Amino acid sequence: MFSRPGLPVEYLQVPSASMGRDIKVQFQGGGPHAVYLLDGLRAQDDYNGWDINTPAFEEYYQSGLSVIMPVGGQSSFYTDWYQPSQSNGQNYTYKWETFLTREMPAWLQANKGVSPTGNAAVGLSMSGGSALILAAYYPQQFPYAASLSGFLNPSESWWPTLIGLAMNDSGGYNANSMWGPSSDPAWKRNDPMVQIPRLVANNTRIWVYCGNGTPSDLGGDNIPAKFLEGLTLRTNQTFRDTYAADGGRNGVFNFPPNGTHSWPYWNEQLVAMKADIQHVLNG
Repeated sequence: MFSRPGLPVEYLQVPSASMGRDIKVQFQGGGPHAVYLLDGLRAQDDYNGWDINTPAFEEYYQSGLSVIMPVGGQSSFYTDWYQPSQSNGQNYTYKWETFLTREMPAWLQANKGVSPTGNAAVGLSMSGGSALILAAYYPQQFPYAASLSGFLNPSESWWPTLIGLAMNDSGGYNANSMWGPSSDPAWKRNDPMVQIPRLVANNTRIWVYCGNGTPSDLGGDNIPAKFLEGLTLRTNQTFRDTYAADGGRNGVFNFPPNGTHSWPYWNEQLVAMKADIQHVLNG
């Protein structure tokens, strides 16, 4: 982990009444407002990917912002599922939106003094869209959201299938148990592209990054993974175009040709957005 000695990183056990279990949370206090760092598709139950692969905590130490790294939620898309993943034996239903928007913030407010409002949600790949959705539906809690190499049009064309494939490949989770068949409204409800009107209306400050190239931490190798990576960039470009078309004016769109879908670049983006977050959240 990059949470080396000196950094006041705590490991909290936060009860989730909705999921009937305790959720581990890596936390670094540094102010009433916090940056929620969401993990990727293969989120582990011991440490958040951000701490494993980047010096995120150190980079935000003394930034005037607390850093919250929830642990776990493999292939959960940080959303509330319809039912336990049907196939891999999950014995409970993922309710990560409920955890992130109600249970965890309530806990941190009562015990740490972290404000449940005026925070930033930052996600990458799997959680890229999650961050924008959290901000779309919970503007008070998240006036700021960043998506790094996110899947921003999950309900469109190949996306439901690609997402289902990724989830199955990551812990054997079932996308159908999450948002039902692709025709289910849950897919559009959790589609950043479809929810752009919300982001515009709430004047959400959005930071959207997308690299390009394969292989990467996004995947790569074979033709299917290559298609996914290519679709990811194109969809991010369409998201930017649609956001603009819909009246959006508070976004930062970073599409550097040499940017990659990797922790080094996602970390670079996290650092680059620090000043932006500080100004928006503590300005």
